[PDB]
Amino acid sequence: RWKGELWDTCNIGVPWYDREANDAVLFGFLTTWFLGEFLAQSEEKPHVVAHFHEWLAGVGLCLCRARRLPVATIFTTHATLLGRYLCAGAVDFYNNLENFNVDKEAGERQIYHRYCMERAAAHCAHV
Amino acid sequence: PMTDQAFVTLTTNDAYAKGALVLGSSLKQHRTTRRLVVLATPQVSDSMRKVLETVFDEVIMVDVLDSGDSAHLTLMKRPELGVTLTKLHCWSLTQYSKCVFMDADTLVLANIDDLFDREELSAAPDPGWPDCFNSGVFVYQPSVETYNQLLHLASEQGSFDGGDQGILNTFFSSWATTDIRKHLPFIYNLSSISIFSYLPAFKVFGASAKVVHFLGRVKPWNYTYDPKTKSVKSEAHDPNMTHPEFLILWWNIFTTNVLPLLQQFGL
Amino acid sequence: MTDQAFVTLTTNDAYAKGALVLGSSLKQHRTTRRLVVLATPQVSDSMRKVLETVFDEVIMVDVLDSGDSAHLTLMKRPELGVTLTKLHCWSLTQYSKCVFMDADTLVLANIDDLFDREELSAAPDPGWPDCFNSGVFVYQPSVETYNQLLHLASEQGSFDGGDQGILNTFFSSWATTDIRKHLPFIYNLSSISIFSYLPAFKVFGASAKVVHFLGRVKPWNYTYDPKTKSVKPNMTHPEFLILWWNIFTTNVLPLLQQFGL
Amino acid sequence: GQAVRKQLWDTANTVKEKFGRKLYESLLVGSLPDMNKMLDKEDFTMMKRAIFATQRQSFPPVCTHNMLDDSSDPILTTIRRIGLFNSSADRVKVIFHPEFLSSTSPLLPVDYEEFVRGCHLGVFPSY
Amino acid sequence: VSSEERKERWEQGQADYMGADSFDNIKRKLDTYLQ
Repeated sequence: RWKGELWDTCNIGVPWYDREANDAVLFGFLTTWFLGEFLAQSEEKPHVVAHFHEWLAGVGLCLCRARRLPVATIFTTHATLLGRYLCAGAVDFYNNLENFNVDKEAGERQIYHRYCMERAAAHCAHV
Repeated sequence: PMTDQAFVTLTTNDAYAKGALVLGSSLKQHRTTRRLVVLATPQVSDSMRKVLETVFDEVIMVDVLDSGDSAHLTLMKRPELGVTLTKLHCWSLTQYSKCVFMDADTLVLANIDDLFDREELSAAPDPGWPDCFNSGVFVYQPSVETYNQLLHLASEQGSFDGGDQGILNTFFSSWATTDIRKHLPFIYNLSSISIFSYLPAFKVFGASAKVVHFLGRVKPWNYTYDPKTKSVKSEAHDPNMTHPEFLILWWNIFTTNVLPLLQQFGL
Repeated sequence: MTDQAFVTLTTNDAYAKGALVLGSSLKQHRTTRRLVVLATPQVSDSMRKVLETVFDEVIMVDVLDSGDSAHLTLMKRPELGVTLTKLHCWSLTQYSKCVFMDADTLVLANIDDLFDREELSAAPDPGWPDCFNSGVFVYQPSVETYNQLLHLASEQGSFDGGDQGILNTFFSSWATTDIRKHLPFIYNLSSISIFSYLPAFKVFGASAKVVHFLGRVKPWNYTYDPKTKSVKPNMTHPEFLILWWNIFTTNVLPLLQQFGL
Repeated sequence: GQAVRKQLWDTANTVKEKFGRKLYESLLVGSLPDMNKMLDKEDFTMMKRAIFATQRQSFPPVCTHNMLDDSSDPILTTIRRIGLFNSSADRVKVIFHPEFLSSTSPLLPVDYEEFVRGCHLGVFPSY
Repeated sequence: VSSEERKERWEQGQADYMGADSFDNIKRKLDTYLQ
């Protein structure tokens, strides 16, 4: 239902095995619901600012912008998900930054869903 | 989010990895809030240990042959207890304040996060001697002290059954008499031999089963599953197959949520 | 201790030999309590006279008699004759507390300790360890309790189809309420548990206080050779059965020949 | 158990000292301490953790020492049979210390004479 | 096509990273909603 909705909205799916992503979809959907409900039930505040501070909170940002809710969304990546795996995992992560096909690398590490969520949140955020 | 608490399980080979994969999946299906930490011996292949790495949060590695291992000296005294000493490393997991250990030949049928309510060595009355605790499912609390005491007992007096159940029963003898809250309902660790040996009770209290424990020589992974018929290789009477759901629910979970993970990682 | 009794049920001459051995074993371990068999009409007159040499009271119970309290229930549940007979143990209101013991049990040490425990304190059953093996149970006689048990017998009967089933349904509190109501399995050591999990009988077998011969072959049925106290099964320790046969030969055959047979 | 007692005592000391300072400071100004304001948020967390450590549903053990041979022990077998399992309901609590009381020992670090002096009564039904 | 089937593909962990499930395709769905 929540996961189902996410697929229709953001064309993104989360594997059954991942706990963190599964937990994030629950968290994200609930946060989107909470703030949307707050705005609807309260007198409309044109300014409400939601600051998402990690990749797994970013599911909420994806949904918020997609549901066309008026709350301003800031998404902050305290670390790049692909970056951690690519460093050490690859021989020369830093210099070949531009060269790397991110999609291929992300898929190869079975981390693709998490990457897609992080990238989606980045694109989604106004700032 | 409950980073403090875990279900633990032990895989000593690839065979018992398939068991752990099913157990782990079943805990996920019934939506545990708690981390599933397996323990793998060196014997589990690299390819299998990536699958166990996907489903289970932390595949903490316990090897009792390495001379750096805490149990290695004990193993040299008791070379027959390798598996047991590996299992007892569950007590070393001091990153967790409380855990539920579950053997890899168990399967979860409903949410059992309420097991975490129970305190140290709360385990189901064992079928057979009902004064011993089936060490298949036991709430327990990690501790270096407890672990060292268990190793001491292993060296000094060993185990009556030469197994985890014996070493744990001797150390936690208090369970039998001290408190009834430490007794877990049999439905939390339902040995199938109970469904076979005493079918009438199962008929009445079986519906409420929360965990099934596949006992006997022929483990769930060993069976043959024809998905087209959805029917397991039917032997002559086998305790597991007294109930054609508990094992069917093992095989289905495997096929649905593991063969995919297995194929991806090359098994 | 006129107030307290071990009770036991004999439904035939076969289970009279069992009761004779149980009774003898309680005497050997010097109980201060009364020994009170319950006998169905089926026990021969000559066997009742043997029973009188061991038991303080031989109390006749006939559920086929229309005067019997359980007779109406029997007509509803004709398959539960034995069970309804056993449940008459609760009618023995002359006693404030009793230990019921099936006639296929044998006492290995003094168990007047059982009288410490309260109503329905019974050993966990091998197999479903949430049901109380009704081989050995401490109970307090009561007409009310008895009538409630008959009601349950009529309404739902027994899941097991035996006394264990109906007692378990009524005294469901046992599994969870109190750990004092869990008798140590030593007080009711079903041999099957020794056989199934022998490693444990080895370490905690020595302390056995009561052995319960739950098997296809009953202790009286087993073949016995007095020459070396030998027997021709779940009876992994044949020692317990040897102690049955010896007690029989020493302290019953005399009381047997004396009154017939 | 002994460690938790130590922790609670140490915590009570820390809170006590802080109360001491705040009381002394409050008295110096000429005002009776405003009781609610005496305890800071920092201590409320320390004390909350302390009361979390105390929480147990399991009865305290009947012996103080882990016994190398437990099942054989006559005292323990009898305690179990007698029914004294230190249950909440029980008015009689049995604590078996199988080592000669010593200054070196962490628990009850009193020698035999001092322990004897502390007890109300000594029961020696010698045969 | 294989649309709903694609959710299932993600569910069992096997996604078409190179092709249909590429972020660019996801980006187009995201693009439906402007900044």
